[PDB]
Amino acid sequence: LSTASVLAFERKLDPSDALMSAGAWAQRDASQEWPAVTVREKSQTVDVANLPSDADTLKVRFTLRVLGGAGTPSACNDAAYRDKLLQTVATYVNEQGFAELARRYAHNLANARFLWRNRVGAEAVEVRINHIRQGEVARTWRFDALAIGLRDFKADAELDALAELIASGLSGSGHVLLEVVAFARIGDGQEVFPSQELKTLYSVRDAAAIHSQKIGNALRTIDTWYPDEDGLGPIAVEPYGSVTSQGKAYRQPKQKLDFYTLLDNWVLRDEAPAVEQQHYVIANLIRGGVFGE
Amino acid sequence: MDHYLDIRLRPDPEFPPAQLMSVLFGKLHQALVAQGGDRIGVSFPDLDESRSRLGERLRIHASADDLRALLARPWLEGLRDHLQFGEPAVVPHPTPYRQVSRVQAKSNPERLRRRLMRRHDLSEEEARKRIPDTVARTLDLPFVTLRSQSTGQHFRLFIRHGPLQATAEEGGFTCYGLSKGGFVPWF
Repeated sequence: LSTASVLAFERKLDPSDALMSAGAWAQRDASQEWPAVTVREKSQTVDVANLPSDADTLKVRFTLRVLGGAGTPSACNDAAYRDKLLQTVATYVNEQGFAELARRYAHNLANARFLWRNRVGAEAVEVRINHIRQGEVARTWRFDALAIGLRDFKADAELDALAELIASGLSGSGHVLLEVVAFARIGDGQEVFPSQELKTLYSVRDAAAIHSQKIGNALRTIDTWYPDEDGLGPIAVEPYGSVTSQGKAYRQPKQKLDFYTLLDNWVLRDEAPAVEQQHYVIANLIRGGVFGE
Repeated sequence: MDHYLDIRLRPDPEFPPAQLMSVLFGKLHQALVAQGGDRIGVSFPDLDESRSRLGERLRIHASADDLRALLARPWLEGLRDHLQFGEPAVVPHPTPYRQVSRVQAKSNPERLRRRLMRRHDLSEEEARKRIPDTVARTLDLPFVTLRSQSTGQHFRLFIRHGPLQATAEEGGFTCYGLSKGGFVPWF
């Protein structure tokens, strides 16, 4: 028994492209006709997006689909390896649920980390999260995203209810669609930070926006078990868990704590790692990607 | 100035430290605009003039009441997850002194063209022959990248630390913290 030559997992937790709009504070519950942030050009010619001079609140909106079935690959050569991996994820699920992982994902949903440079320097940010069962709303969460810190994973009753909903979605016990709206208080005429293309800015049709993979990278920023340090905080879950900014790679394969060696020890040789590393590798299986030769 | 405060940039995966020092210097400029005064200076004790780096430290010099005031203001709201604080204490003895100067250049010829054609009513060619394209000055100084609020423009500001002296003299400071005659203790 060895690993399969092709192996591919579809991503779970599909985010949408986060659209940007602008308005004034305390119109936050009337934020349905708010005009969108228009990208304009100015003098080298650079495209920048600013809030209008009568608006201090940037509203970003996206949707998130929690689907489930995180253990089954989308493509696999070997059948015995596939059955071994499926029963391994089955014993992981029977040991503990998705509760730690959904708790961390609900934390990253709670704080407005998906606002990357639009969160820094904001005086007040607020997150509204609607679980939408039918065509209408079924549950609402309201969070002060400045209260949830970017370093620690706390506990809160509304946050635990949100995490229970996300863990129910990840277990395949129900279909989860969330709508995430976030309000940021920056000021009048200030600039916003949408994603940049290959200087030009990312735009859905006459509206500034963020890439969906950017929101997805922010949402899986849960990895707090890398053996180099922990005082920096969480990072995004990656095989050879690295960051593009620092230019350095944690989970180096010289150390026995990357994703691939952990998966080969757990599935083939039945050397089950520590439970935080089990959380890490299951988070990578939720993240998806191309594994194998 | 008797009292110094060291704020350290927390090492961050989500942004490089140049961007955090950019936004920290910008909110420092906005806070010094909001307080006014000219007896408030800055220094960067993690200098490295070989690779022209600004390091990870920011040392603000003033009195005791100014620093204990600047702790409790909303210029630290929204940033305190991304940086660590120190304690406002006395500068030890003995220390040298040096300056923090803003050193720009006329590295854009086109602004000099606009100046020479707006004051003299020249042509494009007379302005081109008067000042050539070799006027662009190169700099090996560390820089901070800030933007503007009302009429928004993003620019790099070069910081130059002057020569180490043995005594300091009187002098003011701008809203950027830069030296206008007053020197900061280097340690």
